[PDB]
Amino acid sequence: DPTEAVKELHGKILDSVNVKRSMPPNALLWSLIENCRKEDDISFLFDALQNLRRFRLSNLRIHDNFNCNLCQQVAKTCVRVGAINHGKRALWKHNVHGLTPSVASAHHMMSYALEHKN
RNA sequence: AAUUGGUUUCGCCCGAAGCAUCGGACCAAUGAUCACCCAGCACUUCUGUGUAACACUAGUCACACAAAGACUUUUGGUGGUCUU
Ligand SMILES: [Mg+2]
Repeated sequence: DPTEAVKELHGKILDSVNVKRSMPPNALLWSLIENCRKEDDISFLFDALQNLRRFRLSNLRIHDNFNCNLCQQVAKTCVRVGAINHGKRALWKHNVHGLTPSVASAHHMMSYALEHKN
């Protein structure tokens, strides 16, 4: 059901976060979010988004969340894919993925809703 | 005449488990010291993407860009050495 480009990225940084015990460089996380097409990869992106939040504090002792521009780009990834239920989770104040709510995410949701006419 | 069993002690042969002492051996971990790889805090962008004025639709600032950069410094890994 998912795509191979996001699957082979996903298992790669899961192998890095669980076996090598070093955090993966953010370039491949970004190339994971740039390659999402169908409905059935954003849950694997959420699994990665959860594992990285775990590892950043667990090993590297990093307390803050993912940053605001990353919130906008994961919002635009999910809303261009079309999963509205997964996209609206990006504005949640209490989430396991560390997605700080912002305004640009709601702007992207309202832009898609403008195009979709709901 | 011959004959059967003990019990104690001493000299030789072999050496179960064990404690002791050496020896290679970086065996398996731990500590130290080198390097190498990500990432973070400071930063600079002619880089893309959003907020807010204005200007008629372009500019100007605020941001995070991780998108790079290059000295530092830290967290975690990796690979060598300690008269091991
Ligand atoms: Mg013996």
